[PDB]
Amino acid sequence: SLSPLAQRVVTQLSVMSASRKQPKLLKLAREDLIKHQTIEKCWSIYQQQQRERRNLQLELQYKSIERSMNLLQELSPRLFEAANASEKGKRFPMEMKVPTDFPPNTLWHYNFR
Amino acid sequence: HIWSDFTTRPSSLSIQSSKVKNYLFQKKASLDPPSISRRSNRIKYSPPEHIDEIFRMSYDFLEQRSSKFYELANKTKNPLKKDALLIKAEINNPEVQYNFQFNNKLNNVKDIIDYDVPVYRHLGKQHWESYGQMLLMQRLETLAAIPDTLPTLVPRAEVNIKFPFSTGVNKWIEPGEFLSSNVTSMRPIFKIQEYELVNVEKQLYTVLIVNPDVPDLSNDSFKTALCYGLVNINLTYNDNLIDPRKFHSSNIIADYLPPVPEKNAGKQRFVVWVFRQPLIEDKQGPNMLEIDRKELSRDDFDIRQFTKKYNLTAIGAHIWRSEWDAKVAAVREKYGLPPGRVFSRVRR
Amino acid sequence: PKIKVGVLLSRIPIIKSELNELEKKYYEYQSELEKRLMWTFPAYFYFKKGTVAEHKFLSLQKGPISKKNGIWFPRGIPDIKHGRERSTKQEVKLVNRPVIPNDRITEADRSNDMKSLERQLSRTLYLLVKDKSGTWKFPNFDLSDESKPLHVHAENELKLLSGDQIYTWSVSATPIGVLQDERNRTAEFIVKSHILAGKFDLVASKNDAFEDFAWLTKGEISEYVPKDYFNKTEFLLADN
Amino acid sequence: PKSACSLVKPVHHLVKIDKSKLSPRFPELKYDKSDIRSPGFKPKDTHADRLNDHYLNTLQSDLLLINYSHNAAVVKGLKQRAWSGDSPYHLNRPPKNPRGSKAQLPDIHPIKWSNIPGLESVVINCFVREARENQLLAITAALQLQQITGCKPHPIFSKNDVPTWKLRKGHQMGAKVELKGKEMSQFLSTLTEIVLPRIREYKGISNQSGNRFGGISFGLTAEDIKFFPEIDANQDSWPKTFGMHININTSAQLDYQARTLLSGFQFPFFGEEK
Amino acid sequence: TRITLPRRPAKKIQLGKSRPAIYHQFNVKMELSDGSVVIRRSQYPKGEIRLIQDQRNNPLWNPSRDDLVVVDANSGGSLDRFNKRYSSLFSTVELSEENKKKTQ
RNA sequence: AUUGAAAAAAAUAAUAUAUAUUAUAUAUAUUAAUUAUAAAUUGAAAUAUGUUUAAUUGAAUAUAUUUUAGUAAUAGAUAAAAAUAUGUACAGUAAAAUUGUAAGGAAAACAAUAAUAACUUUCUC
Repeated sequence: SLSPLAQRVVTQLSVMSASRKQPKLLKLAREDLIKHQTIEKCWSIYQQQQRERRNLQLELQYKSIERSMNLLQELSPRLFEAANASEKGKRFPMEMKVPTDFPPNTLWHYNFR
Repeated sequence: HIWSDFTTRPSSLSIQSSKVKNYLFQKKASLDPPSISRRSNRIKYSPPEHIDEIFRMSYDFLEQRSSKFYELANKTKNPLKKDALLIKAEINNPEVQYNFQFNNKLNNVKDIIDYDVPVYRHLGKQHWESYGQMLLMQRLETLAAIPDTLPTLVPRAEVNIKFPFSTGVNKWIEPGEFLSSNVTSMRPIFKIQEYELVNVEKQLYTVLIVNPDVPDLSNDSFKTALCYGLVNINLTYNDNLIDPRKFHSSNIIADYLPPVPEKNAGKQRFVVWVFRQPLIEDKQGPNMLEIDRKELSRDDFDIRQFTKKYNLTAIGAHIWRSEWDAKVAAVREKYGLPPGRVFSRVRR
Repeated sequence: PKIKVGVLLSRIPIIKSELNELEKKYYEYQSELEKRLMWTFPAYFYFKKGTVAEHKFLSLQKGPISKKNGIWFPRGIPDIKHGRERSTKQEVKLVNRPVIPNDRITEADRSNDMKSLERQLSRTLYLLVKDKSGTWKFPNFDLSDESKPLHVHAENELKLLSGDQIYTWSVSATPIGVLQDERNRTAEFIVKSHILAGKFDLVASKNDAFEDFAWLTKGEISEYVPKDYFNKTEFLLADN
Repeated sequence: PKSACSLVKPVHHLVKIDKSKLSPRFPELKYDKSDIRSPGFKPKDTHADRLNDHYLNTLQSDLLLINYSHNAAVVKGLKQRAWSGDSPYHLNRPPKNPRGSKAQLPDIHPIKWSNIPGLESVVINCFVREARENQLLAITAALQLQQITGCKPHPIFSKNDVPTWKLRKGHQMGAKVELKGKEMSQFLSTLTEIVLPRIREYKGISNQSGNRFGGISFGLTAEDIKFFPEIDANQDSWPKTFGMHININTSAQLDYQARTLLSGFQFPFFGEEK
Repeated sequence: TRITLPRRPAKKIQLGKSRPAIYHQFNVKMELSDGSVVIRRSQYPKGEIRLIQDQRNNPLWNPSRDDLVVVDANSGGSLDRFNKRYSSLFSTVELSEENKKKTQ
């Protein structure tokens, strides 16, 4: 009837497809609808507040950098040139890694190289 | 719990039905929804899981934020800032949302939707800006009602009209709709719903209906005729249905005359215009103004000069259209007017 | 005004940050909502027909109720397609030793040991060192040579203070901020470094500086650092 | 049609208008996609993202400190060059093209708190050349992208016509998927955690790669895709596997900023920079 | 001569019914080389995986690691057969016996 | 309506019923469905009737009936590769060139490449 490759690919296409593979639409009562709206509204505000707190911290950090640069330049230009040098090829140490859900068996290392 | 107390907050910021409030504030999933009536449908319905715990914390989060806003609102003195702060404090109350989205906003009842509260005023403004204002201005634009009558309009108050006396059937008139001579044969009423903070103990309004389509065979053009004119009308946020109850014969600067089109004279547009009188300070009570009935042509009426002379600011408008039918003759004799003229079917 | 270099070391978190109560419950709510809208599992593809694993999975699962004429159903006529009710979520039940995740609370947490680098895995630790007095502060190192960049001076001086038992990274030569003092006419420059391996282990027996150290976080930095010193550095730390 | 002349009539009001909201048709597009009432609704913040958190916790402040240049100024890009006014022929002359390029280039602003190099999207391009004969193989690409990335793959069809290559225009050959947000974060993490540290001769991403203004790209061979967890588990059902292209888009103004940024997410670099 | 499966009448997803694609996925725990475990959202139905080799045991990703155990695919070869079949001849002292050919 | 929980209502819209007017309106009741449509000795699941084990009841167990499996792409008012080339309504902007990317090179596919003054909303000091 149909080649085995087509049968296999039809199944793979079936896994892609949405035919007879989705539930009924999510219907909420009028009062639960208001319930959901207030949940999202808080989450939206909460995320905005966290974002603004981070931005304000970075505002101050930059303020601190420039005041440090201004003072270093006026006092000792010898160090300022080194500080203002570019970091075009700077790379984070690969030993630093994104946090993992659960810690490793060995928490830390006291030997290097 | 600022939202729980009612020492100074209006009662309108609450769910009148107790069963609804009990479910919305239920501590455990033990009460069935009130909205779904049939018990069979009640059994079939399944609320989403873990929706009560998160709602309670979300409610607390807003509660604290509202309290901060109210405290801030207490220390201010500017009424405009005060209103903005109040709207900002309570806009997030689930009760306020339930009261507004779920109950009539046009014929609002003082218990649920009170338009004296800034929050319901703000929500009503946004709602009208979504659909009603958008539809109105399109009708006024594509029908060339604006430039013919006034340079422009900047809406600030929903306007609705009806003809309850003509036939006895209730139907709010959609702007630009086509109305027979019988339906518009007796009188219109208005519902000038305001949404902007205004001194409703001092402010006064005027209502003019104009028809800039009457043939003018002298100049081979058209001339504008005043249809209905009222001056010095008081209003209230929750009671603003202008009707013979709320005005006397002194306010009528031009008694209503029916739309009476002539045969083959083309469609005629009747544009309702609602303004507001000047607000002069340093005086107690409203600033009554005596309209000059002397000129008041009402046959060749120039709205632009009328507005300029009396310094009126337009805030809302409405429009309907009328053509000739068999009932026009009956309307003419009912109002004791000369029989209408009959024109040709072609332009030459 | 003499220039004085300070260095703030940071221990990056080793485990993911803990979630607040609002975050935990909101995420659970969304996941359940997603499961409600979740699609059918295409078991007919992963599990081939006749495979023993396939038949083991079938028994591992619980079938749905099917529509049947002449029998009433209170919650509604079943709607099953591909062997799953469409009116609610679907549950799919699933050396090869079982994966046992390690505990997120270590020994240093229960023992309340302050010197260790594991006291707070999900937070950021900063090396705060006490002076001759009880005033705890970030290490301030004084230079006079000026023949080396300030960040390099702090790095080399730190290694000799720890007995070459530390591995620190110099994030940048740009000092983070200034802690100026008018009494002694001292200008202090703070440099951001990251600890990679080893511990501090003060070993300088000449009593040149410092007596005690710690690996506190921002919450604990506040209680040990004086308020005036804390105020001028609150923004240079990491909340989580 | 009586005429073909497009001329919109001017309006007499300032109110913005949108016929979609006041047309009764399609009552469900009126709801926003994020709204619960929309059939298009899909939860977004199902769970916390560890990679994003890392960037916002540690790499955010670090990058600001790295890239900061004291009293740096905006470097204007190569824009169109105006015509000097010395002849009566410049009044309506279109402006000249940029100096060395036929396309305008953007400005480069100093890095500040608001603009810190960060990720924005990741695009997987997969062009199975062998599909020219067997179209059925292109479907396997969509499945492979689906299983690995975890998002719906948008298919790739031919656009050009090269007879030397038996290439025909208007045929399906591959699939592509746009990744954003948490799902992109998972892909980037699982790429460096699992797939990348499994190539015998792997040295890293070339420093020469990358669009001038942000954006870094590399490629995975056919055999590298076997290293993904969702193919390693079912090797029986994956007889044929084949490579793809990866493109990481970021908010970096220049490339070198992006390379420093991506290094924080455990990405190695080996070559020499420009 | 191309192999193309014929296309059936595409069903009409009329406006407003465009539901998103939410593919079935499992909260699957990924066990690294060390005890580190990361939760990954995957489609394949089984909750735990061990990674024989991963970033943990890769020198490129851990330049500072002095001790680094190395393990590769176990399909057949040295670790499999050369060891048990030759379990008497032992050592890298023995590697110094065949160290150099001393040829120019 | 019966079916585990212990007097109601005040929105738009849909459906059912009814009736006011030379007005496609109003009153009441309730919030269905929203990716489907014949055809399977064989795969999966389900309920009912018996048995054996393990009062109830878990498992297996034979039969009857039914449901799933015909596994097929667009999930976006989709937007410069292919097909519907005349009507209407809504919406969008191409192309070259450059820089990169496993096979890939001059030529296959993907990604990036002009500036935010003023305005609205939200968060924040």
